[PDB]
Amino acid sequence: HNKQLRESINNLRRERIMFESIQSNLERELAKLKRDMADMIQQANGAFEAREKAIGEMNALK
Amino acid sequence: MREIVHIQGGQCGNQIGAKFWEVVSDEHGIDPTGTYHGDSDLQLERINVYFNEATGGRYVPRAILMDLEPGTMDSVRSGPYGQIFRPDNFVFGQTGAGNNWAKGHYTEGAELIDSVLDVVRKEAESCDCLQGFQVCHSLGGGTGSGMGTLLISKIREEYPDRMMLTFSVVPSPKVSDTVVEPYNATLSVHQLVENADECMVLDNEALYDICFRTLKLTTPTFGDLNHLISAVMSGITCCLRFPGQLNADLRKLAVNLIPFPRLHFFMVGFTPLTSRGSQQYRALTVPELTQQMWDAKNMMCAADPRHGRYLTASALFRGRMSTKEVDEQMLNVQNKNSSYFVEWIPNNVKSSVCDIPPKGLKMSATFIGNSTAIQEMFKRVSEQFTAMFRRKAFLHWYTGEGMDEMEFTEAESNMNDLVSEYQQYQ
Amino acid sequence: LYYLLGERTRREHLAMDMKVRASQQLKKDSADDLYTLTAHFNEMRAAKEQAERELARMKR
Amino acid sequence: DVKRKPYDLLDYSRNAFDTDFLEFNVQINDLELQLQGFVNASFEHITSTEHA
Amino acid sequence: AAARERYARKNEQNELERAFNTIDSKGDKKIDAEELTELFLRLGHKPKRGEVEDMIWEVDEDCDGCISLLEFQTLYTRCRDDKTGYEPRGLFNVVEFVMNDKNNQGFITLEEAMQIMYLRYGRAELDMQLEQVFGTADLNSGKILTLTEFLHCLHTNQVKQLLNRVTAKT
Amino acid sequence: REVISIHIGQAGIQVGNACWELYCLEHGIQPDGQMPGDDAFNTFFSETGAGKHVPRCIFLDLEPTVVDEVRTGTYRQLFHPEQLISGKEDAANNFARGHYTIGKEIVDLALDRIRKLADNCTGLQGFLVFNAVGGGTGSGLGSLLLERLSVDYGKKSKLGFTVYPSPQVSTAVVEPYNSVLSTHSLLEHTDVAVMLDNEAIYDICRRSLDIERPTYTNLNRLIAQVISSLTASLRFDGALNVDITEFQTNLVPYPRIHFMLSSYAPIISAEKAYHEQLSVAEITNAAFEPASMMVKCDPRHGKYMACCLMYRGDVVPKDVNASVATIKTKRTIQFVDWCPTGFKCGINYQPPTVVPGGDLAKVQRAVCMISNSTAIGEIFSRLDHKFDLMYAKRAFVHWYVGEGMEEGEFSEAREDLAALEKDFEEVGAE
Amino acid sequence: REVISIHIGQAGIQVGNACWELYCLEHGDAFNTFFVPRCIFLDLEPTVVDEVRTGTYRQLFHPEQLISGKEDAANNFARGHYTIGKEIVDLALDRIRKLADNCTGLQGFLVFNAVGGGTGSGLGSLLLERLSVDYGKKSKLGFTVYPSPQVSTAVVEPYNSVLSTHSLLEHTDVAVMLDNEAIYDICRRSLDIERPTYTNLNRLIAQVISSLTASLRFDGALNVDITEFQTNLVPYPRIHFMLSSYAPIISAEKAYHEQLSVAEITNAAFEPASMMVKCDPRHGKYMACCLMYRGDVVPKDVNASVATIKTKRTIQFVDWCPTGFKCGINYQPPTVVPGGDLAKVQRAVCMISNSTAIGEIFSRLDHKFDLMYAKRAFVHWYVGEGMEEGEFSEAREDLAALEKDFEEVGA
Ligand SMILES: Nc1nc2c(ncn2[C@@H]2O[C@H](COP(=O)(O)OP(=O)(O)OP(=O)(O)O)[C@@H](O)[C@H]2O)c(=O)[nH]1
Ligand SMILES: Nc1nc2c(ncn2[C@@H]2O[C@H](COP(=O)(O)OP(=O)(O)OP(=O)(O)O)[C@@H](O)[C@H]2O)c(=O)[nH]1
Ligand SMILES: Nc1nc2c(ncn2[C@@H]2O[C@H](COP(=O)(O)OP(=O)(O)O)[C@@H](O)[C@H]2O)c(=O)[nH]1
Repeated sequence: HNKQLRESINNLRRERIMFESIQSNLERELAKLKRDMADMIQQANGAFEAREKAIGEMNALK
Repeated sequence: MREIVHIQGGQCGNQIGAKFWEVVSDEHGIDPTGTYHGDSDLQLERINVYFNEATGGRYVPRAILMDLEPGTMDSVRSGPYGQIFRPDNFVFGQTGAGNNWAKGHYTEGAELIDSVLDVVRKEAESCDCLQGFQVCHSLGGGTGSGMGTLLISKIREEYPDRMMLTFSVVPSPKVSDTVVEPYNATLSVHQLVENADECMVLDNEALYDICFRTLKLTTPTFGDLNHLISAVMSGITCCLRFPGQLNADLRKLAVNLIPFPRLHFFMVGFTPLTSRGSQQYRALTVPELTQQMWDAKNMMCAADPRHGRYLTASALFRGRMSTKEVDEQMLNVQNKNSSYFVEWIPNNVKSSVCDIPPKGLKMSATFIGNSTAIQEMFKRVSEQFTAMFRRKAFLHWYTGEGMDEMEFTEAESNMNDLVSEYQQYQ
Repeated sequence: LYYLLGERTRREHLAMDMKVRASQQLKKDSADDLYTLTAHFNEMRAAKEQAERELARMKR
Repeated sequence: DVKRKPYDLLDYSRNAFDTDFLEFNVQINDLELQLQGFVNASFEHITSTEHA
Repeated sequence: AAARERYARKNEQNELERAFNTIDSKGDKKIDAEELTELFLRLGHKPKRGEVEDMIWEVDEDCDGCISLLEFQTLYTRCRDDKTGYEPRGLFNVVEFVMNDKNNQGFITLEEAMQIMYLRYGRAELDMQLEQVFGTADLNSGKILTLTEFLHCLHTNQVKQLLNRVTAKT
Repeated sequence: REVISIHIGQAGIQVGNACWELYCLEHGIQPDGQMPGDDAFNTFFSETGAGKHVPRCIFLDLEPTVVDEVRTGTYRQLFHPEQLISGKEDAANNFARGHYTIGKEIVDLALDRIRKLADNCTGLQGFLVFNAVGGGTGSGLGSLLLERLSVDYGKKSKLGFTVYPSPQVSTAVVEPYNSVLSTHSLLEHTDVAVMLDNEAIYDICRRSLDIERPTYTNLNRLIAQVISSLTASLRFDGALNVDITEFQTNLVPYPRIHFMLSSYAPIISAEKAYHEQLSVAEITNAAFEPASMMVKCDPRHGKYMACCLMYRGDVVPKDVNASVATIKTKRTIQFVDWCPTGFKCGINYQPPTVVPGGDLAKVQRAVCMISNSTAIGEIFSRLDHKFDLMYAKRAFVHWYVGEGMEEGEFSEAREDLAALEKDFEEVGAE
Repeated sequence: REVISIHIGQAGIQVGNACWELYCLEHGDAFNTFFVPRCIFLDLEPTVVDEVRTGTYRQLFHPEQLISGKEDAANNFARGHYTIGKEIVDLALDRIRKLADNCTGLQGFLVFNAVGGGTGSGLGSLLLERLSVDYGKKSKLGFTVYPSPQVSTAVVEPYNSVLSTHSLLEHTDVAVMLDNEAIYDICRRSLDIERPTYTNLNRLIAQVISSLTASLRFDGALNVDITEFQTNLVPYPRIHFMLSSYAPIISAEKAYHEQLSVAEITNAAFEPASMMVKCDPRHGKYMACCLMYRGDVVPKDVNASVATIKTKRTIQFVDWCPTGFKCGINYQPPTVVPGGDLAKVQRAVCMISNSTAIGEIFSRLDHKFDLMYAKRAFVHWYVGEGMEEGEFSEAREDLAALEKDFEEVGA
């Protein structure tokens, strides 16, 4: 009976390995996605900043 | 499914069980040769609780006979339904105890109970999921008291998480067969308080008065008393063998009926019990069943509950009945006689219904009441024990065999604290 | 002792599973955010293509 | 509380003060960490560089 | 009661790091079952046929096989705050003994420091784990500490409430 | 629009043997499972293979006998064998044995059967559980199963139709303990929980159904009618429909007040049916008198928070709305002040059918009322008296403590129910 | 399009007694791939072979095809490899040659053996060696029975299993593991036969074999021949040991109530409670899966089911293989055998995957083999039969290399 209990415990610990492994992959993927989030925000912001400049010069020239 | 092995000790235990297996086999339709002849499927589906199919429709009872004299064992195989028991289950000494509890507990026990335990162990592992054990014995004899007592102690050490019943007749001053009855009773009960799960107190006085007034018999031989006791024992286990509207196993009743762990001695009754002159003049209703059930004279113990209060009570009904009548009858019998029931527990009566009556009757009942009046019996034997012990009468077969003086003093002390704690909880 | 070690290990493994499930929710909704936000970037991109187009028209 | 206890300190005939001393040693370190918090706690806003 | 524990951890951390390195015999970070027997021999105690395998089995719970310094701090902290956890403590005891050792034969009065840190307890409670008396000292070794701790944990574990329960009287 | 129904314990699956008989008879499905559009049956039965219908239900119990009669009964074919779960030994009116001793190994199998039932569904509305809190199987693993359901789904509705132990009519002894320890989880795990007393159903069938000797069969029969009446809105189209996520919002004014008094109308016998016509006006009256409620308690001592009204049959919204107006302007019943409108009505077209051998007459139209009030607070106090009455000397606690419990949960659960008493009382106060 | 099947040992030809019963019943031009049958039963004990000769299929099998020796191998790999195999193996392969000569488009050979015995291990390995020399390029499908950890009928079966697998690496191209304890558990759990014999086991093994060769016998929406398993499931030349599973293994009572569709049976084929090998695929990481579909199945839902599997997280995939599936659909529904314990089904699925859970089995076997070998127990029997002390240790180190290979690839 002790041996039976031992095997059940070993199983839960082994099941933990793959879960924690896939969790590490998910953090990496979410990190890659969120870094891209910051980079794309900056690019969109640059276009907007450029836009107000172009509109101001057009109005001023007139 | 759930299985109960049967253990019969001594002469009283052996003869009680013989009528028990006859009545049970008639309920399931097995002829004395041990073959199946029933009609309904409800009889074949629940014979694994008490029997094992051997080979070709051979159903053998799951029972163990155990004693110290050959006369009882021979008297079993002589009578009908005597050929159904497996001969290996006749664990059996030869010398005898002689109504000496020490000889049944120290001298002869040491060489038999090991053999008894082998057969009992085989019958426990022969089944899958034990419900409990069932022991029928006396408290005044030697080979029933001492032999069965040590067996109970050893069994509880082996299988502790399992139920256990002990159907025990106790001695009383008016029906006094042996002379050393108090020495046997107080020591035997001293073991039952710490070993048995729950015990059912029986005595011969009540059996005699049931056959006098209710049954109105002229020559009540022991066959009729054993016939009465068998009907009660079949009633306590009908829930395991037949489906019903409200099932109640052994564990369900014990956990519900026993409010404190040492207070597990019960008073029993049975209904209906009617004479042949009045079996025609009666009706069969739940209230008619209830009053004859709760009657003081109809208790199968000679301890009047109306001298005290009820702690808990249980009812096991059998037959096609309406559960509303069951519940309203328990409520009414508790409301009119309100003083006879304990106060700090509301609804002191648990009830259950099973849809299969005993063969030959339309509707029956079985009462299991845990009252506080039982302390009378403990005092009634305790004073007789102290009266004898304060001059050491009949002591040399006790002290010369292995008991000392402190064992009897331990017995009195445990006796006295139990009657004192009954007095507190009442 | 072993019967209770097993319960603590089971608790730890479930605490990880409910965590794994929550991690998938984060993965999914963040992907949705990229689709909506890149649409926003295209709209601003469209705005400036039209914007520098009409500037040159005014210059000529 | 240490310097009101009945036993003579120089005597090893009692040998029960070895629990009083090891109870003393925890509120001395408690006093230490309290003073460490005191230094950390009275400098949260200072009027001048020079006074503080 | 927190101050005793926090202050104890503040000082024992440096002792623990060297205790780890010293238990290792291969100059690495991994503690093999092989090393444990060598340590017991240094203490002067002998393992049983399967003791070491149980010792390695119970501690490690994030991977299988040899142990690592990360597992070792996890064990240390969990066991230390374990008190009402009914948790394993097979390899905690050997390390706590080594850390609480500075004499290289065992320790005498320092049990009380161990005890007070775990709980103020009582002089009678001390008469439980061992037989040390306030005035007398003793000689001690690895043999007499691990066995007594292990037995005490088995003794507490056994007691539970079935029909041992006791209710106020009527 | 699929909902699965789970039955826990003896009383639980007995109620189910009435409901599924009634359900198959409504949709013309033979007891062997085959029919000799029409998707109304889908909410309870999945069409397997060709011309075969399997219910969306599991029976489970710790005792073998009550489940076994169903296996060999008339409906051997209707239910897939795996659904009918059984144990090896009963909990025996012991909450601890059902929550710590035997539940712990039966409920894991239960949930991985529940898993694929939910997976087979597509637009799962919710769950509905059937248990009596007096026993052990219904209480212990009942509360346990609810806890595990809350961590599995949480957001999905869990309709719990529970039977409380009646004050006077009772079969067990330790059912006070069972009810308190079970309620402690019935609070924060069930979304919507309906009480069903036993004395109420007994007293109804003695007066209205004029059956002087009623058994459990008739009780289970009328419970099926109530359940059928609030699922008719999923099964058949109506003039004004209400779904299962409407009770969530309209009947629970506070996250710890979800205990509803059920009542049905018209409970009328076969012969009186001829003599009295049953229009909408008189039946809307009959849905509020305490002589036709499913819990023996007096709502006159309390004030209503919100009510829901299922109407079945040929009912137009005109006269039912007029009748609801008439009820609110009367003063023999009263509403809580801050809630001006206390009703939610609903009408569905199909009339309730009759089962052969049943005692319900064939009626033009029927009403099922589900209200919420403060008379529920009286039941909890009445229960507290006799729970504490026995607990003050530690009676029967030795079984539960030996089975794995301690003193903490008795004291802490008792005081938690006491806090619940204060919650009902404070809301009532203006 | 023809494939011939040889059956070795008491276990191999009993499995064959189920396989050919199913084949002839199924075919009552499509039969050309199997039909006289294209088989040779061969064994060293004549008792089981003469059961075939006096059975009901006395006329079906050509008399010479039934090969039978004169004396047993005594459960000794050495005896069945060097002493008695040397006389029977030459007659066996001299028959396989002209059976292959009668064929024209031979896909490959498929062999049935149990590695715990003497014949199945010894001359089974010997026969595979000489076939690799003679043909080489033709696929050899090896359906072996490895010994279970806790259920065992022999004592020295570790010796035979290690000594057989050592050659099973470089001889068979496709190798399918089937334990007995796992199938016992399957027949107890899903088929609810509480008392199963070898007959039930051999019946559902034949169902698996027939499902993976049905692509040749009958045209499907997406056919998959014997060369596809060779390519799509073996990422490296030394990893070829495949878990097998089949669904739905359902009794008559349960099947009619259940609604069998592709998504749920694709799920059922991936739980460890329905595999033919007692191993925990959760303990491992999948490399590549192959899904055989028979019956009424359209390509949509098989693709939908495979999508749900890849997104679930109780089962993880290897990083070197993002597209780890090879599906196959065939029109013909699975046939039934009167007396068989399986009910008729509209559609069935046979999964043949590859993982690292098998790497766990070989370590578990190595320990038991290692324990007995160190004190030279039972070694003297094999040495007397013609072997020596060297080859036990060298076979041990070969399994050690395989353990390292699984731990490294899974990384
Ligand atoms: N309404 C109704 N209630 C029932 C029925 N059968 C039993 N009960 C109730 O069930 C309560 C006791 O619990 P049971 O269902 O009988 O048994 P249990 O809940 O399974 O607990 P165990 O006996 O330990 O298995 C009693 O108070 C009865 O009122 C029934 O058919 N209909
Ligand atoms: N599946 C299945 N396995 C079998 C059968 N018969 C034997 N086995 C397995 O075969 C192994 C034992 O080796 P055997 O096949 O009996 O040995 P053999 O092939 O007869 O070789 P020898 O006995 O030495 O002549 C064990 O794993 C048995 O479980 C069978 O009919 N079906
Ligand atoms: N009911 C019943 N009681 C009996 C019978 N025979 C003896 N007794 C009781 O047994 C007691 C004496 O016990 P005894 O038979 O000597 O027990 P044993 O020697 O241990 O088997 C007396 O009080 C009798 O009342 C019997 O046939 N039926």
